[PDB]
Amino acid sequence: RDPDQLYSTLKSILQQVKSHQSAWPFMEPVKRTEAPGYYEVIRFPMDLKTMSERLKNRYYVSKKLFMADLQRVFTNCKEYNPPESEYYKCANILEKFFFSKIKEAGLID
Amino acid sequence: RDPDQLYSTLKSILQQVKSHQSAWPFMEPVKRTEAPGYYEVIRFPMDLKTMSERLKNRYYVSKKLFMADLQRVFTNCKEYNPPESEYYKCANILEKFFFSKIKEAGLID
Ligand SMILES: Cc1cc(=O)n(C)c2cc(NS(C)(=O)=O)ccc12
Ligand SMILES: Cc1cc(=O)n(C)c2cc(NS(C)(=O)=O)ccc12
Repeated sequence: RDPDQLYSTLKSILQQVKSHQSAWPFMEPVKRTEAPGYYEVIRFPMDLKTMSERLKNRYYVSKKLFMADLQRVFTNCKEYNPPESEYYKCANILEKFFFSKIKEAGLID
Repeated sequence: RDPDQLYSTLKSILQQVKSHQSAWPFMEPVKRTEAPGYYEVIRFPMDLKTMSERLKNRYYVSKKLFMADLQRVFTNCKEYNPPESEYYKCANILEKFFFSKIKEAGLID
């Protein structure tokens, strides 16, 4: 199906991103205990669990919307963290992986 | 000087980004001749010359608008190019630099 081909492709892509070694910082909403003041600085939090739910809730009706949420995961991380932190490093490694999977899927608007 | 402090800060930041060694791929619009199918995949092209113009035209009335344009330069490049390409490398080097200058200016809280 035309909306169900999108769903399948995104579910595949998201699952692969989630299984990647460098995804571990981004699997759930940042915990206050782990990052006090994070939620005062970061206005639009995002994480892969929230993305999983959004996907199951049929929110990702286009490539644009999926891309923006995943990209926000990376840009939040780069805004909050210093450039040579492990968190920043993971974000760029996983972003590379992300873009290779997007392209591998022939994913388009 | 409340809108003109913003202008000054942005002009400084943009100039520094433009003077950086790794900015050379992003100084003018991607040419169709030099990149096949680029404009089919990349929906919102952006570059530092267009940003210079937008700045000179008083388009950047907020930090948000400036951030989005410059971020898009990087994310366009990373979506389109393979991860070990010189273009992708430049993008991450210059993105690091960018986030350091933004933070240095107190332009993210
Ligand atoms: C400190 C910190 C920054 C950050 O950008 N992320 C994504 C984190 C993730 C963490 N893991 S978790 C269990 O809160 O999702 C812990 C600390 C950070
Ligand atoms: C193919 C290509 C990709 C890219 O991301 N950028 C920024 C380019 C820049 C180029 N230089 S220019 C002078 O056309 O803007 C040429 C090709 C590419």
